[PDB]
Amino acid sequence: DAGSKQILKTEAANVLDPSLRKLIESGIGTHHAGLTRSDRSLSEDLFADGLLQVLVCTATLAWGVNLPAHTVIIKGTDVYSPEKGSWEQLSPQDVLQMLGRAGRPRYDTFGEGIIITDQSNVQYYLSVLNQQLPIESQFVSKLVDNLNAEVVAGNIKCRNDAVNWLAYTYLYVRMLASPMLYKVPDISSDGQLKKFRESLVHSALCILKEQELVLYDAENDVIEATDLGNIASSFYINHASMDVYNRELDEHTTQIDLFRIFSMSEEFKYVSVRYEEKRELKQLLEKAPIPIREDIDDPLAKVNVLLQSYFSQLKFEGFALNSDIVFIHQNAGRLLRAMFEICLKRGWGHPTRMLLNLCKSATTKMWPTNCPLRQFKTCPVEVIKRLEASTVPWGDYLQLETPAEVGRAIRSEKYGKQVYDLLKRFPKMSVTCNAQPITRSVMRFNIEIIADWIWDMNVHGSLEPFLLMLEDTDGDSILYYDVLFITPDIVGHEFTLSFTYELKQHNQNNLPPNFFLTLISENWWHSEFEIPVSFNGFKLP
Amino acid sequence: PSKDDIKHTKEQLPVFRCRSQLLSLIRENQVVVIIGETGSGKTTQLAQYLYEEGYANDRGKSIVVTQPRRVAAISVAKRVAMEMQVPLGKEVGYSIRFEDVTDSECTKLKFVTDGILLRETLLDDTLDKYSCVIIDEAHERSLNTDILLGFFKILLARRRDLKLIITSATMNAKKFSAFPQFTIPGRFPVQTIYTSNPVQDYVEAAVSQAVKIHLANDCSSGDILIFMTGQEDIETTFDTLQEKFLQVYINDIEILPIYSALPADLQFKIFQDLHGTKRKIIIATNIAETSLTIKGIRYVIDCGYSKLKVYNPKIGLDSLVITPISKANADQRSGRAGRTAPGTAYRLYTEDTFKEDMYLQRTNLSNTLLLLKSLDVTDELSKFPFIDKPPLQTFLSSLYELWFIGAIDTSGQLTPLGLQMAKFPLQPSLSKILLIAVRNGCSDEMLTIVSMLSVPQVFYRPKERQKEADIARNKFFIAKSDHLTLLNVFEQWRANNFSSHWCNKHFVQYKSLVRARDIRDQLLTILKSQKIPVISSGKDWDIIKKCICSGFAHQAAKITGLRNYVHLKTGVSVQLHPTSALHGLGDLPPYVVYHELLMTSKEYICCVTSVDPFWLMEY
Amino acid sequence: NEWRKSAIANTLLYLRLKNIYVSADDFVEEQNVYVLPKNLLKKFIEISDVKIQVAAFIYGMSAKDHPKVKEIKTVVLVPQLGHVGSVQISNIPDIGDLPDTEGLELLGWIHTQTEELKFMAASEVATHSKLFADKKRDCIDISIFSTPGSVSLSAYNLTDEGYQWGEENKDIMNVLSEGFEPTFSTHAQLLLSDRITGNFIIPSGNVWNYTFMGTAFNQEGDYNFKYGIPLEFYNEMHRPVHFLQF
Repeated sequence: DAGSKQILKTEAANVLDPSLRKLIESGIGTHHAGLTRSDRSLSEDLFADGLLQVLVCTATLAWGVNLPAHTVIIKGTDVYSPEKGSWEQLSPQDVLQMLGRAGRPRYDTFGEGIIITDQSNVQYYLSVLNQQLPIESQFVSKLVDNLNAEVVAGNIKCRNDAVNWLAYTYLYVRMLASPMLYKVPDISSDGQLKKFRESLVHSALCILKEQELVLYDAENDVIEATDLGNIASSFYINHASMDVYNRELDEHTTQIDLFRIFSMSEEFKYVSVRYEEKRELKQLLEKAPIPIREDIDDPLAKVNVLLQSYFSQLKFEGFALNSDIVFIHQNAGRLLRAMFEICLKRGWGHPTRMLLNLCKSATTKMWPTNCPLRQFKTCPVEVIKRLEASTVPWGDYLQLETPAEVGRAIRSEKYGKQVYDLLKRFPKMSVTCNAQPITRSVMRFNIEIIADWIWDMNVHGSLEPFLLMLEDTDGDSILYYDVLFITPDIVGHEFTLSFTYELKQHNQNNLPPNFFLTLISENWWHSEFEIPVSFNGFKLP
Repeated sequence: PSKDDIKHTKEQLPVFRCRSQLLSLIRENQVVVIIGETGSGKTTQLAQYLYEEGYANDRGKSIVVTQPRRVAAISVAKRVAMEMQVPLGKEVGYSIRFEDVTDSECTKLKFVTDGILLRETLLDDTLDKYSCVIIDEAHERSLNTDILLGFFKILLARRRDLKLIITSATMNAKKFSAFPQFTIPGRFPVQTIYTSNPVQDYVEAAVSQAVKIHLANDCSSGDILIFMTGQEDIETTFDTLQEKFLQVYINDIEILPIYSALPADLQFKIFQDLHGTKRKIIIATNIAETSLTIKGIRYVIDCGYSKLKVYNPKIGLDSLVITPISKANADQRSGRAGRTAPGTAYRLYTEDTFKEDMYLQRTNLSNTLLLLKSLDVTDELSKFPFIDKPPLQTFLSSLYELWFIGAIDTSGQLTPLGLQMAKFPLQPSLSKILLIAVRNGCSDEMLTIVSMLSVPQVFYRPKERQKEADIARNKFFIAKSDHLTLLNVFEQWRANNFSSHWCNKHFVQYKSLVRARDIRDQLLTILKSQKIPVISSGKDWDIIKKCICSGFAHQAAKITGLRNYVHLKTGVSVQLHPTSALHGLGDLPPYVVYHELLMTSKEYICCVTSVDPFWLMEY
Repeated sequence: NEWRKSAIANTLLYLRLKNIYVSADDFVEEQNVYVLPKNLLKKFIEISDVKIQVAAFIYGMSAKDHPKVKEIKTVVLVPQLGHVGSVQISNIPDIGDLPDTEGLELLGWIHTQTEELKFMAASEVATHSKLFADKKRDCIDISIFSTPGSVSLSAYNLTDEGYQWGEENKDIMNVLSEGFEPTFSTHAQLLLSDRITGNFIIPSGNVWNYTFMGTAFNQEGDYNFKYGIPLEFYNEMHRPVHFLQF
C-alpha cells in the first residue's frame, strides 16, 4: 500500500479516461485495440512494472506486443469467424501465440498456460500443445484459384506443366507419404502420383473453362489464359466470384444491381442473418440509401446493407455484426475493383464509371454525394457541414482564385484562408482534343493536358492516377481508355497524348455530332473533367 | 422535474411528429419552407430542435429568429426561455427596437424583429457565426421581410454552409416554389363565414351589431377578436358598440381596444381573463394578426382592411391609405381562433372579398434593391428571380431613386454611400442624413430622430380624445416640433427607469420609448462598426432639425391657418394630424418638415417640426 | 419511401424500348416532319421515372434536301420539378455560347406521361403555353406515353385558342377542369430515325431533378449548361438528403 499506491494512483489518474480507470485503481487492466493508444500503453507499462496484477486481453496482444506474464489463461476458445458466418474454436496457431506469452524467460523459474474450454475440445487442444496435431495440406480447396494464377503467369500452357508444378507443393510431399488420407486411388500403379496429378489438373481446368477463366482443349491439350482469369489472378478473386461477375455484369447493370452483385460474391457465401440481430438489421435496411430488392431473410440483403453502412460509417452495437461488417470492408476494395476491371475491358461506360466511385467510396469510407473537403484529413468538422447544406455546386467553390473570396463563401475568415490553401491542393485538369482522320475507318485523337494542383506529399502521396476514356455520344461505350499517373514533376506543365480508334461502320457513314473524352481521378472525389470531341465539319477520306 | 414536464408537453405538439424529417431537411438544404397550422409549434419548437440537435451530439450552433412584430419577438422569447427552464439572457435572448436581452455567445438563439437583423447585416454582409436564421411569418410582405429575402437568397448562393428556414401557416406553395417544402398536418378547426351582401363600407356597424347579437344567441362561451384598420375605427366601433349596448341592452361584456399606441398595461389586458359571465370583445389592428395566442378567443370577425403606406415615385408623395387586405392577412387573422379550442371566423368579406380578387399578398422596392446589390446578387434587380418586384414600374422607380440618392453610380453599381446605407435598418434617405449627422457631430440626436421616423406612435391619447394634453405639448417647449417632444420624452425616460410610472404620469407609450431607444443604439453601434465618428455638440438642435429636412426630403409643408397646411410640392391642401404638438396656433416659421402624409377623409401630415427658410433652402 | 419502389422499377425501364410505338396519320408534304434520333429516345427513357413526369427541350434544324424536315439534334435537359401528370420546367435555356450550336432552332419540348391520350391534356397545354406562349408559337410537343411494356410517341402543335386558354390558367388544380378542349392540339408529323444520332446538353451543376431539393428549384433561374451525359432520375446526386440519414 505504501510503495505502489502513490506511484499507481498518480499514473492511474493521468491518461485514463474510460471505466478502465476504476479497474486500474484495483490493479487490473484491460487491453484491446479501439482503445486509446496512450491508454493501452499505460496498461502494458503498468503491468510490465508490477503494478497491475492482471491484464485482460483480446488476442492482438499475442501477435503485437512483447508483454509476458508468468501465467496466461485462455478463457474459452470460442471465436467468431465472419468468413464462416459462425462461431468456432480458436485455431491452433492462435493458442500457440497466446501461450508464447506465458513465462518470463529472464525472471521466472517456469511458466503456466491454462486453456479453458468445453470438455469436447480438451483432447484437441491437448494435441496442439503436445506436439500431436499433424500439419496437413489444404491445397485442393484453393487448387482451382491457384492453378489459374500460374496459367495466367504463362508458366502453364499444357497440363504437364501443371503436374510438374504440383510436385513442388506440400500436398504432393504429403500425398506420397499418406495416400490414404488424401484419397489416392493407388500409389503403386500411379508411382509418384502422375495420373492422380493429371486427373486433379483436369477437373480443375474444366471447372475453370466452364467459367471462362481459361481456354482448354482436352484432346489437343492446350491451356490458354482468358482476360477474365487474368483479373481473378491479379486481384486475388475467387473463381466462383468471377463467374457471378461474368453472368451478372451487363451493359444495363445498375447501381442497385452492383450492390447485389457485390453481395453475391463467393467471399460472402456464409454470411447469414441470425435471429437476434434481425431486428436491428431491419432498422438499417429501411434507412438504406440505395434500394435493396432482396428480403431481410436473404443473406444478400445483409452484405448489401452492411456495405452501405460502411460507406456511411454507421455505429454498431452487436459484436457479432460489427465483426461481420469489418470482414466486408477488407474485401470490398479488391472485389469492387475486379468488378470495375471487367466492365472496363467489356466497354460498359455507365457501370464502369459507377464502379470507379464505389471503389473511391470504399477507400474514403464515404459516399459520392459529399464535398471532398471531408476527404482532406486536415479540415475541421464544422466547415464542411456548412458547405454541404448550402447546395452551392462543389466545383463552384474551386473556381475562385482569390484567398479572401473563398473565405467569404465559407462565411468564416480564418477557415477561409486555410481552405483556400486546401482548394489549391485539389486535383484538376485542362483538356483539349482535336481529331484527325487517318483513313475513313481510323481516327487519330490528339489531346493536350495540363494538371492544375499544387503538390503536397502528405495529401497526394508519390502519385495521383487518372482514368482517361474516350466514349460514345450516349456515354455508354468506352472506345479507348488509358490510365495517366500524375506526379509532382508533371503538375503545372502541359503534355500531349495521341491515340487512334477505329470507327464502327454505323458512324463511318454518318459521323456522330461528338464523342466524349473524360478524365477521372482514381482517388479524389468530384475531380472528373470531360469535354466533347466534335466531328462538325469533317470529311472522312 | 419541471424541465422533464416541459419536455413531455413539447412531445405532444403536432410539429414534434415531424421533428426528425424537419431536422434532416434543414441539415441537407440551404433553404427549406415550413408550412404548418397556426399553433402547430413552428415558432417555439423549430429552433429548439436545431439547438438541441447540436447540444445532444457534442456540438454548438447559434441561431436567430421567428417573426416580424416586436410583441411576438419579446413574447415568444419569454415562452421559449420557460420551455427551457432558463432566464432570458442564457439561451433565450431577444433584440427589438429599444429593448434587448442578449443570450450568451455560442449555442444560443437570438429572437429579433426583421428590421433589427437588417441593421445587423451591416456588421456582417455575411451574417456569419449565425448557423441557422429560421423563418417566421414570411407571408407578411413587409418591405423589411422582402429586403431580407433578397439578401438571404444571395447569401445562400455565396455561403452554402448557411441554413435558412422560411415558415408560415398561410403561404402560397407555388409562390414559394417560384422563389423542400415541409407540411405539418394538425392543430383545432375554425369554421369560416363570408358576409353575403356587398361589404362596401366595411364598418357596416349594422353588420357588426347584428353579428354580435347572433354570436350571443349561440350561448357559446369565448372571446371575440374583431380586426380593424386603425385607432379611428377601433374607437368609433367600440364606442358605438357601447352606446348600442346601453341603448339596446359591463356585467355582460367588456370591449378592449388593441393598437400599438395604447398603454402597455391595456395591451396586456387583451391576454387577461374577464369576470365570470363577462365576454371579452377585442377590437384590434394587425398587431394581433400573427404569432399571438390569446387564450379565450373563439370568435374572430374580420373587416378585411389594413393600414398601408403608399409612395408615388414621379411626384415623391407619400400617403396613408385604407386598403383591402391580402389573402395571407385574412388567413393569419382567422388563425387566431383555433389554437386552444374550436373557433369561428367571420370574414366581412363580400365586395372586396371578391375573395378571389383579394391579392394573395404593393410596396416600394428601393430597400430590397439595395440588398440585391449589397449581397452582390449582381445581374440586376429586374432579373432577380423574385416572387415580386412585381410591376416593372416600381422596379424603375427604385433604381432611379437609388441613382438620384447617389447610392448607385453611372453603371448601376453600389457606391460606398450605397453599401453603408444597405447595411442600415432604416430608409436610405434616413441613412444619408445619418452620415451627415455623423459629420456635423450630431449623430446621436439624428439617430433618435431616424429611429422615431421608423417606430410606433409615442403619445397615448384616450379613446375619442381630439388632441394632446398640454403636458405632452409642453414636452416640445418653445420649438413647434414633434421630433423635440419625442427627444425630451426620451431623455427624461432614459433617466427614470421607474419608467412605467414615468410613462403613466406623462401619458407616454412605454414600448415606443423602448423601441426608439433600441433603434437608436443599434444605428449608433452599426455606425461605429462602419468606422465612424459620433458626437453631440452645440446649436445642434438647429443643425439637427435642418438635417431632418434632408432625411424626409419631399415632406415640406407650409402653414396656411389653424390646422391647414400646404405641401410645397405644388400647393395641395392638407391638415395637421390631431396627434401633433403643432395641432393648433399661430407660430413663428411657416415651413414644416413632416414624417408621413396620410390619406384618411382628408390628407393629414404627421410628426411635424418647424424649420427656418435657410434650413429648407439648403437641405 | 414511395421512391424506393419506383427507383427499383426504373432499372428495367430499358426493357420498355423493345416496344416503341409512333403516332402516324397521312403524310402531308405541305407541313413539317420532325425526326427524333432513336438514341436520344432510348436515353431519355432510360433516365426517366415510371410515375413522375420528366421533360426536356429539343433543338434541331432543317436539312438542305427538304426545308420541312426538321432533324432534332440536341435534347436539353433542364432544372425542373416533376409530378404525376404534370411538370414544372425552368425557362428556355441559354445555350448560345456552346460549341456546335450554329443555327439550331428551338423546336419545342418532349416529355413522359402515364396517361395515353390522342390529344394534348390540360397540364400539357398549361405548361406548353407557359413556356412558349410569348416566345415561339410553332414549338411542338412530343408526348411519350411510357408504361410497363412500352413507350408510345405522339407529336402535337398547339392552336392559338390552346395558348390563350393556357395563358388564362397560371395554375392547374386536380378538379377545376374549366374550359378545356381536346381540339386545342393537332397531330404533328413525327418520325423516329436510327440513321442520325443526336446528343444531350445538361445543366452545368449536372442535376436536372429538383424533387428532393424543391426549395432550391429556381423556376425562372438563369442556369448554365454543357454537353454531357444526363443523370438518372433517382441518381444519388438528385438525393443529397437520403445520404444524411445514413
